[PDB]
Amino acid sequence: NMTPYRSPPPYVP
Amino acid sequence: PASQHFLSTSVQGPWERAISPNKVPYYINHETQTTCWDHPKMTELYQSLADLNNVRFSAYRTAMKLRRLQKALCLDLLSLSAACDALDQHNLKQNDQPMDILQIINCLTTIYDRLEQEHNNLVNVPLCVDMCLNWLLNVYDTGRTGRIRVLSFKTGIISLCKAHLEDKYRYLFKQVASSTGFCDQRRLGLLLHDSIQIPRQLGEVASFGGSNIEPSVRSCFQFANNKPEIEAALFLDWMRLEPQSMVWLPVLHRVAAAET
Repeated sequence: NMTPYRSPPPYVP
Repeated sequence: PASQHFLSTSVQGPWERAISPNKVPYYINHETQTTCWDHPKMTELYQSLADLNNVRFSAYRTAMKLRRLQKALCLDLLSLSAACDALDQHNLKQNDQPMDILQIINCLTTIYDRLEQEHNNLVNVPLCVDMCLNWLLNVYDTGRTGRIRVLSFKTGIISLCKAHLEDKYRYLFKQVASSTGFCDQRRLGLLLHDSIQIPRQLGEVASFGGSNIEPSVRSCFQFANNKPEIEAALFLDWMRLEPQSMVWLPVLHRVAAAET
């Protein structure tokens, strides 16, 4: 619960 | 994590499979310079489900999307017997307990290896494992904590396997009922809550009574004349009414029998 969605690690060249 | 050697071949071209420091797989696209939790082939399958948005009856629309997903995962090749053999061999029997990404991957690899030795080029193991892991985390681990309950994993795999409908119902009820075959409201709520995540993940939960399954539990018990516990037979009889929270399942079977 809370933070049922979060982004994956950001793109790194 | 060792499984990376194995599953990194599930993706090619400009995609690259990577692992977050929390042990959760994610996908890098070097061409577009983005990252996504979903496997590119899972994304492609989901985009395609919009070609079913014309279907008028919601239970049928949902079943056809699930049928397409079932076939993309090769779960239409999986008997209840073989699914149980894999669950058994991986000691997945405390249903209230968590399984992490590696236990999901291991159990799925046993399933898909066996399917692959039984079917000719229908099953690309690494691809199936990764895509079925992706579906199961989208259904049951939306915030990517890296774990799901054993009952959830059984609900997903059994709901989409090729067993007869009543065998699925019996199996699923047995997973929540007590050791003497009895189900009270809390226990039934356990099953309906795991089951309803399936259509909820396709964005169709509003045609299945919503994401709160308590009203369906109460409806089942009122149907059972308000008795404190129910047994498998009564649950099968209630399912013969195609309760709204679960009607996508029987319809899935009708879609499959209708051929496609």
